[PDB]
Amino acid sequence: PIPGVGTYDDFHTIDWVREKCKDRERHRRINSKKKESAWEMTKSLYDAWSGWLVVTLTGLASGALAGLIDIAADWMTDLKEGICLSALWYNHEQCCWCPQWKTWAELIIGQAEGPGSYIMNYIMYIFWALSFAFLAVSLVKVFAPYACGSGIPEIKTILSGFIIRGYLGKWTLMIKTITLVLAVASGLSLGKEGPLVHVACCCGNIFSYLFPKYSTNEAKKREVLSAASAAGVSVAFGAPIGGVLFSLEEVSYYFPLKTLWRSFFAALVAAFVLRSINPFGNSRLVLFYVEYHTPWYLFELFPFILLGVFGGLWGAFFIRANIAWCRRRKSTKFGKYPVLEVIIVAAITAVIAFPNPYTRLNTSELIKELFTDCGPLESSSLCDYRNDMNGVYSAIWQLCLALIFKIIMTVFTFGIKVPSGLFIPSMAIGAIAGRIVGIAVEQLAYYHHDWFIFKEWCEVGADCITPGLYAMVGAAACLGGVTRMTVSLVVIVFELTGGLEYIVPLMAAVMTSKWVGDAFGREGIYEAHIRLNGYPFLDAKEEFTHTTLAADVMRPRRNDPPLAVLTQDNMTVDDIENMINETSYNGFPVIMSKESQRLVGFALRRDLTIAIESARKKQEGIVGSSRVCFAQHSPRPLKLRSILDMSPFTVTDHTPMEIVVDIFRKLGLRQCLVTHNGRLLGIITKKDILRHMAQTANQ
Amino acid sequence: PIPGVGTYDDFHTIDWVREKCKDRERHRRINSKKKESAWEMTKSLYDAWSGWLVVTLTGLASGALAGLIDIAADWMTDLKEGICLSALWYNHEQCCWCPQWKTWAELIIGQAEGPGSYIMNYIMYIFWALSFAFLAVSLVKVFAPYACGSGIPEIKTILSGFIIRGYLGKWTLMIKTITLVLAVASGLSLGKEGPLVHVACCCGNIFSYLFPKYSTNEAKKREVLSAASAAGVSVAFGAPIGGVLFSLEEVSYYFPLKTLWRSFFAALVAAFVLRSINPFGNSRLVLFYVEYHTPWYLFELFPFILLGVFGGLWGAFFIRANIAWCRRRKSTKFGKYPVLEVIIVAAITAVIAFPNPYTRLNTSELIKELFTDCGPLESSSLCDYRNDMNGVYSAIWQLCLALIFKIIMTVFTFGIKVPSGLFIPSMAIGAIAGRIVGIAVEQLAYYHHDWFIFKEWCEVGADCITPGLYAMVGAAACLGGVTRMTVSLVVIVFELTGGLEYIVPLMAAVMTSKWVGDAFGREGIYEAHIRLNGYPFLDAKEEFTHTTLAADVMRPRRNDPPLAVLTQDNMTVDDIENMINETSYNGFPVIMSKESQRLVGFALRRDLTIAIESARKKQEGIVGSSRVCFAQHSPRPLKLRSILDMSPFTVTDHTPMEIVVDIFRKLGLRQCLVTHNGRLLGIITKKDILRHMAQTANQ
Ligand SMILES: CC(C)CCC[C@@H](C)[C@H]1CC[C@H]2[C@@H]3CC=C4C[C@@H](O)CC[C@]4(C)[C@H]3CC[C@]12C
Ligand SMILES: CC(C)CCC[C@@H](C)[C@H]1CC[C@H]2[C@@H]3CC=C4C[C@@H](O)CC[C@]4(C)[C@H]3CC[C@]12C
Ligand SMILES: CC(C)CCC[C@@H](C)[C@H]1CC[C@H]2[C@@H]3CC=C4C[C@@H](O)CC[C@]4(C)[C@H]3CC[C@]12C
Ligand SMILES: CC(C)CCC[C@@H](C)[C@H]1CC[C@H]2[C@@H]3CC=C4C[C@@H](O)CC[C@]4(C)[C@H]3CC[C@]12C
Ligand SMILES: [Cl-]
Ligand SMILES: [Cl-]
Ligand SMILES: [Cl-]
Ligand SMILES: [Cl-]
Repeated sequence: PIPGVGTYDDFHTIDWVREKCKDRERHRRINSKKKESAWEMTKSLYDAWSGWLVVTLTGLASGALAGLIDIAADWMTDLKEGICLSALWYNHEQCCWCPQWKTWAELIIGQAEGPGSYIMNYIMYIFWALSFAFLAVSLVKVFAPYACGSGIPEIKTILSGFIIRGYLGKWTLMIKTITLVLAVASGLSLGKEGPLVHVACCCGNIFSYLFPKYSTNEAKKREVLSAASAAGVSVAFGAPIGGVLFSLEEVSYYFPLKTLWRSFFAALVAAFVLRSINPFGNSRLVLFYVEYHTPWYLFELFPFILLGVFGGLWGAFFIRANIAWCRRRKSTKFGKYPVLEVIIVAAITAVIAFPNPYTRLNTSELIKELFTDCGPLESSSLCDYRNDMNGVYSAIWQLCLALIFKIIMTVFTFGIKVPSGLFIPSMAIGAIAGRIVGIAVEQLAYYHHDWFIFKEWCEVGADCITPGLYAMVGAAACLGGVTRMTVSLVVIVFELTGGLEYIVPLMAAVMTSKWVGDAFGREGIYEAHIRLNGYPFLDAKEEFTHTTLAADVMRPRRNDPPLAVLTQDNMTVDDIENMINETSYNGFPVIMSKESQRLVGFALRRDLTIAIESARKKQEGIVGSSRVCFAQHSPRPLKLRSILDMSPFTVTDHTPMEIVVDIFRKLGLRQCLVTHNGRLLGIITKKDILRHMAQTANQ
Repeated sequence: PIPGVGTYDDFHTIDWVREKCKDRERHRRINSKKKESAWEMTKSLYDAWSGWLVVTLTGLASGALAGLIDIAADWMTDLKEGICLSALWYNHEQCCWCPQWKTWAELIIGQAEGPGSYIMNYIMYIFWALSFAFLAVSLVKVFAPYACGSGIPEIKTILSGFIIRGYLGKWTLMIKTITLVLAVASGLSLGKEGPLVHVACCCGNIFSYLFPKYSTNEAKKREVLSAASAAGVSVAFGAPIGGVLFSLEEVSYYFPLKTLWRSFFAALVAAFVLRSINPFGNSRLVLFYVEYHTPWYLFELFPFILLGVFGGLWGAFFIRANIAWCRRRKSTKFGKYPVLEVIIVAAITAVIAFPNPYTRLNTSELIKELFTDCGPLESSSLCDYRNDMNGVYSAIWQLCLALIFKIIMTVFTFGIKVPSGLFIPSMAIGAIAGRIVGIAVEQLAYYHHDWFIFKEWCEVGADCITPGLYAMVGAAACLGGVTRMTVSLVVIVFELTGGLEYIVPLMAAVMTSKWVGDAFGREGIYEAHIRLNGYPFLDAKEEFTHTTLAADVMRPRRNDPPLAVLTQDNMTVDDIENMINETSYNGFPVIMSKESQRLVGFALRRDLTIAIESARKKQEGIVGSSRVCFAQHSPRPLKLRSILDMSPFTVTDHTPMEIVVDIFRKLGLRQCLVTHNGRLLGIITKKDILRHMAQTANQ
């Protein structure tokens, strides 16, 4: 057809059936081309390998970017505490891997220990946090506004067919890559693991621009984006299987069979890239590499389930809190000052985090410490009480304070105009809760070994209880409660920790949290953010009442004027242009005759206008007076049959709306023409269905 | 409607849309019921938990049955070599865990070592193999003919909507459980891992009857069956994640999001049940628990890729060979003697297996030995050469003979009328090939360490090459080549071996095999067997030519007589009964009037006859003369509007058949009514689509 036909405007959903049709047509054209010449055969071979090439490129880019982001974030976070003068590039761990590393008090005051030294370290920590937060927020605001947030909700919307031009562009990729490091260094209650999914998706789109097959077709690009998201999760947690599971379960609306293996290969490639730079570019959580000698016991499930509950409860709170706060940001005036809000939040976070050791420590390092088990070699404060008796109260008090601080700050941190992730904060909260619960259980076992359960399961005076396992279970429970992921979450946690023996516990806790979350609402944080942003997302959970019928959702209805229709013949180009300008319809039905109202096809408004303009430019005399004939082949009438869709999806008025919604979800229909007695009556658009579902939810 | 309405006959596909509609109606009824009484609330709570209960029951039963089958198979297989008189229940390993265990030569001849002892052991081995094979085949033939084969192809067909009454019944479960042990003990080239999926599916189907929700609805039962298949794979390989991946990728036509977590929970429950009885009921492959000290090196990929190629090639051969042989069994007279064929095949297998040590050893134990690495503690013959220099030729010769014997015997073993699995033979062939390749690579490294690759990657005089990893890679490659599974296979292998370091190699090899297999055909062994059996399976790969249109596939066509249709009114019950008897159509369209040909609905033949008979019994005077009115409410006309489907799926004649196939696959439509100019013209049934695809394939 005319060039530009089939293209989609910004902020508009795609029609998956049409995309598959163009993909099939292009495949047929290439199949016929091969026989023509050997160069055509080579081009077809390249096209067949285009999927492998694009997924490999996306995985390589995701791994490299994840490594660079990890290294830069670690160095910048260590920069707050001090500086390694001997090796400026080296961070605190590398500097001491110490006299070379000097705290800011040593740099300025000259005294490593003292009230003035502590005060100066406090001010410098706050100043560095503020500087990093301000730089991040300014960079997002100036260059790439889309770089803010995790991006998982927008990726979910896009993979459902939605289009957000510039979200996965080069500008967003670069700005998000820099701002993730800046925000993580700032000490805000956020993580970079989730946003790596968006980073990988941006890389995948950029590489898809290279291959004509994926660039031309939106559905193919969305499969590439699903593979990219799998690779992003893999690099985030070193969980390629977990990444594939997340892609299938969370972000991929449609997950064909081949896309599974493509995503797995991309994730493995990205993980291998990270491993090649190991351990420089691998987060210490990704390199947890720790095991618990004592196998988990059946009675320990009861605490784990409890943790599960807590997780769910916390999620039920967080989804209710953050959303509300976010809604206020969208409704109140404080959302008009993103830079000021970010700076203030960073200031409060640093101010309350510096006094407490756990909060001051970087969140990923705190999660690592909590997951690590206690032992004679370990000198962590958490184990001090175990060394003292076998102060527990002081450690528990500090851990509870850190838990409360993290819980309160994550609500006000998620949603701000900087790249923020919820995975790391949720894992930290759950890990602190699990560490507290495990410490309590160990103390109960040691003090009350006379109990038959403790005596039978654990030998008298034996450290059967491992706080690290409890912390891992709590982190998984909190993540399940907030995100509502069930299997992908468990596999990701297992791959991050490497402990298969603890698969059964984790799952259990996760499920409990999920169920508890479902008690207060079946919508996850990502889904809630999708709804808050107003994106056109249709989900399987959403459903219509049985009484609802297609006639109810028909666009023309009663109050609205008669729906715009196009006669096949006897219509001028000026008439089509006037109809295009008058109405904002995604497309117009085309009928045999005005009186007959017999559906002939459905011509997209964009395609109609593009074809009319291209014909005007190509052929002289088309001043709008010439007629347009949608039928198959002086006036020189314009032919618009090519743009016309000859087999639009048709449903009856008496059809239940549940079947219509199922058709829309399975086939990804942009619109469906409701016809009565063989004649056109109305159109039900995905926008209309989404509007009706939103109205039902608001009720 | 009338009782029995909506039920499906045997060997008939189900309509997923209708199943979902009845599920929604039942859910609405229960939702309204809860408010009526507290007992209704408790019933609704039970119904909501019915999925968890059914999946838990399926997992428990699958784990218990897998453990029992493993124990019985191990004991029976050891029975062939000899007997433990001191403890008859104990097998060879348990007896020596030796003087207590006595070979049949000791029992009869009285001499443990001697030419007569070897001869007698040979005869007793053959006799036990024949006895077990005869008992297995007779048990399948007499009680449960469906117990034969792996059952994965039939489960694939069933999960696509097909109905095979009795396949998942109690008789099949019991007979298959006994016959799997009998066949595995017989020494035939088959495994019990794959068939365990069918066992789990039978357990799930049996348990579904307890819960009304799953028993009443076929689609719900099929989700339970998907969870059951995941649990079966989990027990087979101790790979719950691999089990879920297999369920999603191989057997589940539709995999809703909730079914993912349900399958994961069922698999974990079954694996935990196996672990509780550990190590008695766990196959030694499931308890491989072995690691390779030397990490895999990049150059070792080149052998692995080579192994991949071999795998694919072997698969391409096997699918072409076995199918052909299987086809001969269906076409020739030797398929009329299943007992004789089974006995003869067992005789040849035992005769050629006894002389060679690897073949005589049980296939699972041979796979374990091949996967295990060589070391000073190990006394295996495979490592003898390594001890001698560091006879290799003798070990390689024996391994090659075992490879050829297994490859030839698996072709004639798969498809016989006994429970047989392809997973274990495929892994055995691949493991033997990988062990040979790894031995060759190690010998090259030791002899030619001067090579820059070997010297750089491996220190001079260092055993960097690990034959166990090569054997694992070869097993994965062969399994990928024959089954064509990509991600589930890799995850299953990883969980079976427990080595996450070797995910990248495995995948690589698997990929190569798949690609190589795709060079000789894109249909796997299960798909090829589905096609051979003639089951009505529609796959995404199958597609129609662009020129094909709905009118081409319309049932009435030209030569065929006018399609049967039912007038809404003015028709007698005798007329409907006569139409039912005359035609074998799944259902009849109902129209406003004969002349108008305006589609009103679609009434299933089964529903029509059931409603007519039930009305005749319920109401007197219905002797066939009374008229039937399909319209909404002395003659006392019968009302058949309830059975009538008021919103049948309708498509246009000029529609491309590719869109029709996509609609059928996504929505699982039993039939689609092709209407032209608002009037009914024909029907395209899933049977018609499958027939057209089969015709295209035959060409
Ligand atoms: C267009 C995009 C996909 C290209 C991205 C290429 C990236 C992944 C490349 C560029 C430079 C590469 C690195 C260059 C050097 C080394 C040192 C070597 O001992 C291990 C691999 C390692 C660490 C490479 C890893 C992969 C790497 C980071
Ligand atoms: C926002 C981020 C990217 C900016 C990072 C810049 C950092 C590394 C810069 C900014 C200010 C710098 C310090 C400024 C002054 C001095 C005193 C000198 O005698 C030693 C180096 C030292 C202590 C510098 C170390 C590096 C430093 C901390
Ligand atoms: C209706 C179906 C699902 C019920 C199946 C129940 C099965 C799974 C039950 C019945 C008997 C049970 C066993 C009974 C005793 C023991 C010993 C204990 O130290 C470990 C668990 C173990 C080994 C149990 C495992 C589970 C088991 C095998
Ligand atoms: C098909 C399968 C299930 C049948 C299993 C039955 C097996 C275990 C039976 C059949 C024949 C039996 C043997 C027959 C005779 C004797 C001699 C006696 O002095 C010791 C026991 C011994 C050696 C028996 C051991 C058990 C035995 C091997
Ligand atoms: Cl994160
Ligand atoms: Cl996130
Ligand atoms: Cl098997
Ligand atoms: Cl099998």
